[PDB]
Amino acid sequence: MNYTETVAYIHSFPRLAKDHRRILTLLHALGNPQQQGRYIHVTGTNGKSSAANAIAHVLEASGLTVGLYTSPFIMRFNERIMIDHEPIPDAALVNAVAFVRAALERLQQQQADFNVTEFEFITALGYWYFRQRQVDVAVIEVGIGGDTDSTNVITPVVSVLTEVALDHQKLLGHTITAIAKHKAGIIKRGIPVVTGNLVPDAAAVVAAKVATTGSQWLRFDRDFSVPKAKLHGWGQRFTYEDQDGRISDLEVPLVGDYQQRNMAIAIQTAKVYAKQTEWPLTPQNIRQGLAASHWPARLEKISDTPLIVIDGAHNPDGINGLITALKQLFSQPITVIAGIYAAMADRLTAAFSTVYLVPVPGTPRALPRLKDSWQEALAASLNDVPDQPIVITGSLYLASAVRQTLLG
Repeated sequence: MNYTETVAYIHSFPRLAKDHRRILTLLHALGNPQQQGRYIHVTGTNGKSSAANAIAHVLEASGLTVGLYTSPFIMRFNERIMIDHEPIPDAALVNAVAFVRAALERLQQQQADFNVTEFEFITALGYWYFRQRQVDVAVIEVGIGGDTDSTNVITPVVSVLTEVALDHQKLLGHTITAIAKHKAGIIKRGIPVVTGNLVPDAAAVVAAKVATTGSQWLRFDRDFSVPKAKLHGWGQRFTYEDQDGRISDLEVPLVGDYQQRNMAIAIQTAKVYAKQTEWPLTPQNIRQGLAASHWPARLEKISDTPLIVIDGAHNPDGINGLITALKQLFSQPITVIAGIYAAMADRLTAAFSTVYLVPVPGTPRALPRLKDSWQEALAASLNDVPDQPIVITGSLYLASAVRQTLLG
């Protein structure tokens, strides 16, 4: 197969009953790559990808070759599997798919109805690839939950649980407790866990879990915190504090109050990793990693003149926090192009001068200022008020579509 056929092959896999027996069968065929090397395992309802990316950036700065298995914000497949933030090259992906396919075919020869899910195939490929390339550590983001996730076939150096919230209600459960219990599944015996300042129900689950595992638990706003933080350019200046002291006036080109938490989680986790592996990590490394970090489609200013911002804010509270973020960035009238119901559009028209409502591209258009597409809304705003800034937001698929179009 070529690259195109290879990606299509990956997307062709069936969705099957949800234990890890299927993926473990495949990983066995691949020489159990998941049993070798080192891992940082990351889960949470929000902030999981943010934390994982930052952790990788920091460890990379410190001189480690770091694998990163993530949900990308660019919509190209290769972006899910990175080494030092370089996506797996097309040719490497072709060869890796071919190798895992051969394993799979060998298994289906001994067990006629053996198969895996798409996520299972990709996860097995990722673990294998990271071992092939001999990364020092792989930062592994859970797909969903933790407990029953395909990624949960490793013993990490440290586990991370950013936060537990309603969002992922569909699969995990109807309560904070039920969802927390799934997430807590990535906490392992004697292995430290770094968490956000969890809501009471989730904190109670983690406390009980760590009581059984004997894990050191480092908790945001208990063991580590961000005592100082403010807007500084298109990003923030902040101070990190933990049991070892302070790292003063760090900078991250990332806006959002909740990003302070994610970045502190990342710093703490990197520090734990380094300590557990006897590896040097300095304040300069941390500073550089955060300074060099890239955040596609997170209040990303992709153009200066005209001023165009793309953002993947989606959660009906990541949009009320988008409003407050935008108010911190801008004092002057702006246009908002929102690819999104009712309350959200009223919340936006009330906060901002001009608000255009558009379809999310590559999504079934349902039955609901209004414009036929983001391009038309953008063309309208630029025609009418060329110097007025434009923010495109409300979706993950829109921000990616806009990015691909305006940046290469």
